[PDB]
Amino acid sequence: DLPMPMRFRHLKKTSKEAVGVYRSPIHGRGLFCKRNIDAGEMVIEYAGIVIRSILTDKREKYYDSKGIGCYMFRIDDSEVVDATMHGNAARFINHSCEPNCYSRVINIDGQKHIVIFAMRKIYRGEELTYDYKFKLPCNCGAKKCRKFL
Ligand SMILES: Nc1ncnc2c1ncn2[C@@H]1O[C@H](CN(CC[C@H](N)C(=O)O)CC2CN(CCC(c3ccccc3)c3ccccc3)C2)[C@@H](O)[C@H]1O
Ligand SMILES: [Zn+2]
Repeated sequence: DLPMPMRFRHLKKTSKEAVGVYRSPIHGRGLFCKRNIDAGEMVIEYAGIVIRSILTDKREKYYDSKGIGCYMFRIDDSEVVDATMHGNAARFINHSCEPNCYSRVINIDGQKHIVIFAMRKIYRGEELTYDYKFKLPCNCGAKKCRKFL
């Protein structure tokens, strides 16, 4: 309804009251909603630093050697968002084969942002999930589960 830049300009405050991080039955911790989220709604930005894809291997190797969890979102074959040090709650979003959210790379005022949108109405208590771009067995539990990430 509202143009994309107008919708993006409001998020930090609204995501603080709309979502929370708790233990997930899918894997480790996940992002869950604290209030009902309308279909199409901008939920949260996957916050972090945009880096070149070639740099990920050494960055992940650095984090792993320090026993620090590595949180990255692959934009595509050339860019990645590193949420390890400068991330927010969106870094805990788990994968699902019947997701209720989807990721989009939006470019507002010359700057790229990965934003998460609701695919359907999401009800309080539900875990927020998106289909990861990509091996590892899937634990989403959906009827139509692809069984791998
Ligand atoms: N549908 C799914 N089915 C099966 N597995 C799934 C599904 N969706 C997501 N995952 C898993 O989550 C990963 C994505 N993840 C999403 C958030 C994650 N739930 C979390 O809690 O961090 C962010 C990455 C996980 N890492 C941190 C790990 C953390 C840890 C390890 C084991 C147990 C608990 C926690 C760790 C912490 C400190 C130091 C070292 C490691 C970043 C996928 O790569 C996959 O492994
Ligand atoms: Zn699945």
